[PDB]
This record gives sequence, C-alpha cells and structure tokens, in this order.
Amino acid sequence: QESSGNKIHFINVQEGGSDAIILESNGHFAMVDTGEDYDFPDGSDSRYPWREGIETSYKHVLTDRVFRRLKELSVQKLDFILVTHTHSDHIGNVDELLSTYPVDRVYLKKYSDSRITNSERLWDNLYGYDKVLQTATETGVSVIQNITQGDAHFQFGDMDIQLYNYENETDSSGELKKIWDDNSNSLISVVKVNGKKIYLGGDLDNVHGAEDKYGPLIGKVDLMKFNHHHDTNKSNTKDFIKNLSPSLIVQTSDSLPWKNGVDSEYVNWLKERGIERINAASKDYDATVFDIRKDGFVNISTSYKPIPSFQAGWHKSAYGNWWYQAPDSTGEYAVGWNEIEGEWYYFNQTGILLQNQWKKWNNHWFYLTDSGASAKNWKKIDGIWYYFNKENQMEIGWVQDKEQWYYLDVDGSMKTGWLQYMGQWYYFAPSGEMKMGWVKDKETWYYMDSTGVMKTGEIEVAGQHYYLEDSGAMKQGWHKKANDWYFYKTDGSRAVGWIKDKDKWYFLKENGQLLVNGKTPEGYTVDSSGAWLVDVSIEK
Ligand SMILES: C[N+](C)(C)CCOP(=O)(O)O
Ligand SMILES: [Ca+2]
Ligand SMILES: [Ca+2]
Ligand SMILES: [Zn+2]
Ligand SMILES: [Zn+2]
Repeated sequence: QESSGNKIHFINVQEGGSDAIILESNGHFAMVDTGEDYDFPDGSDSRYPWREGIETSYKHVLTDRVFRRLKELSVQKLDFILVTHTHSDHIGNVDELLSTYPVDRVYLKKYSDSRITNSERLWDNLYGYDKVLQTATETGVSVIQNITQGDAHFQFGDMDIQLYNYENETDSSGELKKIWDDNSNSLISVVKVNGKKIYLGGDLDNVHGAEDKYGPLIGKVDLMKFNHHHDTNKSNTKDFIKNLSPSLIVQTSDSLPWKNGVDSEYVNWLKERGIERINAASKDYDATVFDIRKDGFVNISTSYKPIPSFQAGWHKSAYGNWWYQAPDSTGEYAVGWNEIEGEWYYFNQTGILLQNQWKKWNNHWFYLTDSGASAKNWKKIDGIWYYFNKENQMEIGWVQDKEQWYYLDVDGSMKTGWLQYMGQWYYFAPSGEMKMGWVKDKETWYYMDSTGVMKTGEIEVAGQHYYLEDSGAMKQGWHKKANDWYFYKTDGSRAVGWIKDKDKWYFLKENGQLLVNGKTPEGYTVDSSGAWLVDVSIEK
C-alpha cells in the first residue's frame, strides 16, 4: 500500500561490541536491546559488589548515540523495549530510556545471579536487571517476564514479530535452570516485513544447545545479526548459519569474526557462501541503517546527520565541578577510573570528577587530591602521613621505600615509636623509618639488629661489650653475671681496669670481671665488694 517506511538502525559502536537496535515501522518505534550505559555499580551497595570486568570505559558507552538517534528520529514514544539478556552492553540504557520516553511494555526474561554457574560471569548483570524492573514500575510500565505463546507473536507497525527462546526454563523446585553465562538465555526476535526476514538473537550461543535447537525452527532469513558480536567459538556455529542462510550478516562490533585472534578460516567460509558481512562501527554516524524494501535492503546510513564535533579536554560545569571528554572519544564523557596525561582520576557514574576526598574501590582506599589526581607515594592528609603504592592503593603493614622500612597501621596511618609485630619489638623514628643499631627512646638506650629487631642480653659492637636487660634497656652500673660482677659505664660499655664509683675505687680485670678479696697489679688490696682499702699499705 503506502506506509511511511520500514527501517532498522543498528547503533554503531566506537569499538568493542554492544547491541542497541531501533525498529522503525510506519511512524512506530521500538528497541531490541539498548546498548552500554555510563552507569555501573561501584561496590558501595552489597547487592551489587564490584567484580572484575564491569564496563567503565567511555569507548564502550552507547548512551550518547542511542539518545541522539531517537531525538534525530523525533521519537515520541517506544511501543516496546525488548531486552535479550542482562549484560550491561544490551540492558544498559533501559532505565534511562524508561525515564525519558513513554514505553508501552518491556520484554524481560527472568534473571538471578544464582542461575549462572560461573562466579566470574556475574559482573553487573543484576544491577542492570533490577534497574529495569525498578524503573519500569516507577514510570508505570508493564514488564512482561512470563512470555506466553500468544505474547510471542505480535504486530509492530507493518512488522510481524516472532519470538524464540522466550520461556523461563525452571527445575522441579520452580527455580531457574542453570547456565554458564546469560548469553545462552538470549531472547530471539525474528522480524518480517515487505517479504524480508531479519534475525535478531542478542548474544545467543550454543553452550546449552540453543543454536542446534532454534536454527531449524527459525529457518531461512535474509539479514542475520551475528550472535554475540564477533565470537565463533560458541556462537554462529556452521549449522546455525546454514539453517538461516542469510544474504547479509551485520556484526554489532568493530571486530572481524574472532576466536583467539581473527578467525580467518571462518571469514573465508562466509565468503565462499556469498554472504555479505558488515561491521556496525563508526566514528561518524550513530547507526548502520537499512531501508527494508521489497526489492532488498538499502544501506541508508549516511542519509542521517553525522555525529557532531566536540571540544576535547576538561570542562567546568555551571556548578563548579569537572568533567572530561577524551580526544579519542566521539564526545562520550569519562566515568570511573581514567588515566589522563600521567595521572589517575576517578569520575562518578554521571561523569563528575571527585576531588579532595577518600574513595574506597575494589577493597582498597584511594585519596583524590585537590586536582582530582589520585595520591601516589607519601601523602599527608588531615594531619597524618599515609603511603600509597604504585597503583595508588593506601598501604597497610610493612612497606619498603628508598632503602628504608616503614609500617602503616590498620587505618593506613604511619607508625612511629614502639611496635610489637610478630612477637618481636621494633622502633620507628618520628619521620617513620625503622631504626637499626643504637636508638634512644626517652632516656634509655636500646640496640636493634640489622633487621630492626630489638635485642636483649649481652652484645658486642665495635670491640666493646654491653648488657641489655630483658626489656631491651642498656644497663648502666653494676651487674652480676653468674659469680662475677661487671661494671657498665655511662656509655654502656663494659669497664676494664680502675673505675671510680660512689667515691670508692674498683678494679676490673682484663675480661671485665671485678677483682674481689685480693691484690691489684700494683699491690693494693680490695675488699669483698671489690672496693679498694685505702688505709691498707701498698704491698708487692
Ligand atoms: C558484561 N560484560 C560486558 C562485562 C561482559 C561481556 O558481555 P558479552 O557482550 O561478551 O556477552
Ligand atoms: Ca554500564
Ligand atoms: Ca542504566
Ligand atoms: Zn554483548
Ligand atoms: Zn552477552
């Protein structure tokens, strides 16, 4: 007849892989996935702990591109948002979209962290999933989580849409069947219009037999979105592509088909088949766009406005805060940790630079200085010395720096004075360094060995002898070792020959032992205490 047109916009990545797809049909708009969003959980909420691999790079955020395309299309409302799975690069902008546009319904299969067998593949799935459910209820939007056969087949404008892999698969106890990764759970969408079929399968893989199962059921299509961006290890199996036999494959990725490197053999196998393969990646246009005509798909991408220019660098908001647009971005702003000209800066999820504050991140403490730059090496904060390692983490415990040892307390604060560490005693200077050798604390001397350990008992250093008491304190004056008396001088050193103590003269032998009841080398007499009997005449 005469509708206003049928189009599909695959939002272009800057790099990496992410799915956001706009369906346009006779003035109706809907989305299949929504791309990566700026937002992410920082670990401050125990429900959504920080996990290695959660996306924080502006290079992977599709938010600007999604909302620019919708605005450029004069979208007033979305008939539906379909979410294929809970990965941030698919579900990311759903809540932002629900906050921005009226939405009639969201398709969202059940998820829980428990149904994923691998701890290492949880990331921020639940955070993204909860955002959809929470924001949908807050904006009045029905979430279809229990898709019936009836639900699975519906009209959208001129488009006929059929879903596959839509059921929640459960065990005897009604809890979700376990899978290796949420990719296996991908909600499949097949779109029919103007005699053309388009397959849209999110990150579908064959680990739990999904490609084996749905290949034969889906059958011949024209345009196939590649499953899972670029992967050929577990997705896009030969049987699946033979079953669908597309003339055109669109990858939502800047990468070639990939399996530990370019999968050149798979690339060639696709060519031998006459399949056209296109990457939805661009620095210049928000989307790879096809006009879906009876006589074929027309690439109309460049018929839209190019991405606007931007001024790179640091920018100051109206409220005095800082945000940043990297010169290698296409306008997307920095969030989370970002290395900028040799310093590390942390930006919150809305893109604001944090300054002059402690920040806990992935179980370590960081201090963001005046400029925002994370502290490195010694830093004095609120009157206390702290030490930050080469990775900006506040150190605790023993730290070696510039050929000296330091100890940082449990709260990061530098230790000075006495420390009992692992059953032994150490002493740190007021400037923090662990002291070796002779150290004066208050009005007592102590002797620490080469490793800083306070010594006890008799010692010899540089030809002189000292006695350290059990507490470590250097002895001064009289000391009995076994059956002999010794005298330690003011400097601690063991005396030899004649010494004067308390107006009496005492003779210490070669070996430091006190002569008692006998004659000195010159023939003087000493009493039982070793004191010289002054009245007794010299006698040789
Ligand atoms: C969630 N994630 C983006 C960190 C992992 C990658 O997800 P996927 O697109 O490879 O399935
Ligand atoms: Ca995100
Ligand atoms: Ca979001
Ligand atoms: Zn993905
Ligand atoms: Zn995925």
